[PDB]
Amino acid sequence: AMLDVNFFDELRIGLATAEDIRQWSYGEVKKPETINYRTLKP
Amino acid sequence: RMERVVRERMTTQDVEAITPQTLINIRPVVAAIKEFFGTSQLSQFMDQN
Amino acid sequence: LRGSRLGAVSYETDRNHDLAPRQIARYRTDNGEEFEVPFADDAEIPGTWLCRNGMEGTLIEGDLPEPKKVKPPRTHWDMLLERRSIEELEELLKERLELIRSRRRG
Amino acid sequence: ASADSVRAYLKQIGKVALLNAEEEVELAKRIEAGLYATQLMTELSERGEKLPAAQRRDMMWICRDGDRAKNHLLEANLRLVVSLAKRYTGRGMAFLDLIQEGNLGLIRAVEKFDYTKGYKFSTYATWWIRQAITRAMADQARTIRIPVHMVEVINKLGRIQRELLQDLGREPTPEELAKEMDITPEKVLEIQQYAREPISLDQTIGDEGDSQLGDFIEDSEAVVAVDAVSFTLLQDQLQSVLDTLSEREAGVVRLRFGLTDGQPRTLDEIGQVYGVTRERIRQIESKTMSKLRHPSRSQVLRDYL
Amino acid sequence: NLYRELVDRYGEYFTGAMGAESIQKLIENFDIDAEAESLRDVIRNGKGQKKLRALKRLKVVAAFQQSGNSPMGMVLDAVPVIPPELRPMVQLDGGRFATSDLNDLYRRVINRNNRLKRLIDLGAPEIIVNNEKRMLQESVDALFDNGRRGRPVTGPGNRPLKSLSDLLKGKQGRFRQNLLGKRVDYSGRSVIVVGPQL
Amino acid sequence: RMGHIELAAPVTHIWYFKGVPSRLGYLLDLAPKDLEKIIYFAAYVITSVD
Repeated sequence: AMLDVNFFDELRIGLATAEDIRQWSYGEVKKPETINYRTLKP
Repeated sequence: RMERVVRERMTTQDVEAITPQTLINIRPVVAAIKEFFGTSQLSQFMDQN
Repeated sequence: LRGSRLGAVSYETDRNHDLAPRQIARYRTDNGEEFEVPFADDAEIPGTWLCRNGMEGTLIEGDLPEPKKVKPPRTHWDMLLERRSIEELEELLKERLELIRSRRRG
Repeated sequence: ASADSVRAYLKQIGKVALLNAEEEVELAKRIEAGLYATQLMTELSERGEKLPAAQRRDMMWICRDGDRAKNHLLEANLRLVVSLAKRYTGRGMAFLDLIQEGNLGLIRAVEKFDYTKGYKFSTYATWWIRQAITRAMADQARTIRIPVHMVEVINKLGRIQRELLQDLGREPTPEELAKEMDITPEKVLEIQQYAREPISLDQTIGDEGDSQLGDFIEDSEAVVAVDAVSFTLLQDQLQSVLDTLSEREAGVVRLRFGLTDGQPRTLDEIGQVYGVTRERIRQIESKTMSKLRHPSRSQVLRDYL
Repeated sequence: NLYRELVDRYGEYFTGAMGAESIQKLIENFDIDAEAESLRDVIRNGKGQKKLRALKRLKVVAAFQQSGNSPMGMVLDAVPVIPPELRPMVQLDGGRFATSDLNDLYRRVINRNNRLKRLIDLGAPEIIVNNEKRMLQESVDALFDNGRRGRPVTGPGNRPLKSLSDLLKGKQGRFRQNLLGKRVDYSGRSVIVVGPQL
Repeated sequence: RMGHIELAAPVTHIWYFKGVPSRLGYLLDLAPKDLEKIIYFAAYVITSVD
């Protein structure tokens, strides 16, 4: 998870709903910008 | 490639004004020879031990 | 080749005890979801905030400090109205009006 | 297959018949009449009128007919968009994205428009569509976004260097290009440095497709293992040595160099929390430093530096 | 054209749409239960090709029924973005930056989504909006796999890009590579000689 | 930490649709080529009727 251990006992795949997606994200990217051209900061 | 470029430019260029100096682009030949001698499978460093 | 993502690294123990106390602030989004934003104590808490969802969210605490609306993007109406006058579009409107109503009465 | 969305689009836009200045005048008049009609409907909607049925119905007809004419003209000139956009492919953006941005420029050209000047639509629109395609190709082409003024001067440098490469035969020098463009050589160099295209970490550096550049890049920021443990040992040794100092001395050193919270306290704060004058703090500071410079407690910590 | 004439003369009595939202609705109005019972009936009483076609369909439908996963996962609304470090922008000394080619694909999708939003606000004719929705779909498909559903999306040197799938497929995916062998620290090698004394 | 993108219109996958066999194609009972005309904006669809 966010915090992990060596007690992992079941890896369960399954399609993800968008309801699960906008609760994973810690934000939202909206601009196609990588890094400033002059100062080289995000 | 040179011929292609030469003829395209010739068609665009106005007549009674142009010359092979203004037609020939020598970039393609240089590029080809360079990409051959460098960056090719069949031009290897002479192994000289 | 040797490269590295432009950045820096620190080597200090992550003391979990002696820190600067935080203060969780609530920021309701337009849909109404709550997104916790930990702030320090001596810290001017903003009324609005860009939340985790990505839409603007206001404090759950009652502030409502003015929407601060901006001027509208130039519209097609704006780009038309300058070159042409209202009364000038009037005659054209009446021409189309008579055209369509002549179709109607027919 | 028919997977080429280029075809899926061209065969679509080849449908609507192409128009002329006659139909253009009629269309523009209809569009303008409709926009005026909806403006007045909005005006009379507010605080306004219980409209007559025939009048209201047919002015709504005009309002919708204006949009019909607008869309008709847009469909008519999609072909023109393609004809103008074909010339900016082979580099940067892809053809389809360029067509969409040119379409946006065309919406702008038809929006911000006039017909009383008595000019065919393409004359004016061509300018807008070319501008829109160029704007897009400037902004949303290079990964690291470089703004448009810088982009235009980049293109001017590229043209000058290329043309003078052919003219001179030899590649131009930074001062030759600086004098030509009436700029400074360091600016020539800066622009050239900004023309560098980020290589891809995804490239088969080996002949067979197994060796990638990303697998040979030492990250010169990683934990050095020995450096971290060495820093821990330094912390311990320094703590012991400082504990050799007297209580006042240990306190002044720790506060002066922020060993207790990471905040470096200065002389006035230290004198305030001890209730003395800053001159006394500075004297205790100098005395303690000199004491630590003594080889007894110094040579232990020399190696860390 | 027929659809237009049908709507504007019969605007009531039905709803009909085009594209990913209409199929969202289709899945919304799809009942796995009833379809599954019908498929059981077919495989139980049908014969020949119908029974087998029901079988393969019967498989995936019950698969969704037993997972209780509501196939909506096929219509992908809000799309998640992989963490920045897994797609590094390393700067090789000299200023030459190094993308990871997932940056470029993500940028394509984001550009097309922004432009689609813009066109929707303007109210462009159905041609442009539908073309841009098509391009969104195409680029999302490209990012989740490049080379499927058409020719590969390429770049410099006409090299195909590296969609997320090409990081998790074939021989160069994680699932057939560094999850097999790992360079290890505290290691060395050397040429060997015979010791008839040990 | 991950992000997300709030799309302005819905979109579909490429794995559960085009990959043989079309899982969606079975699901909604349509052939793959037929759906490749519905989810790439080249054919309408009636959603309900009385």
